[PDB]
Amino acid sequence: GSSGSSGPLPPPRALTLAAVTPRTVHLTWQPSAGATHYLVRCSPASPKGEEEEREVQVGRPEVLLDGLEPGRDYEVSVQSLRGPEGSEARGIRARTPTSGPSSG
Repeated sequence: GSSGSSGPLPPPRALTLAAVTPRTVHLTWQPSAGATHYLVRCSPASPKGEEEEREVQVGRPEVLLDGLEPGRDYEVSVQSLRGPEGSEARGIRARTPTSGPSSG
């Protein structure tokens, strides 16, 4: 629990998947105390791919990556940015099902 003081910058720990879509991925975490924004780094869990990792900044602890592939693992690391320095790196293991015809 949070003793109840404004000083340290605790990173996101309450990382949970709000919804699992084979076309998009939605995530939601707990807000940080002090930070003004969060850095979202979307990187592929597999070494296969040309396009490098994506880096965007969101104002809310909830981010949705539109345009994805079914049955593909992703790596999203969230960080509580306040200004000069941010919080520790805390990401979750993305995952999406497979739509269409299922051949065994």
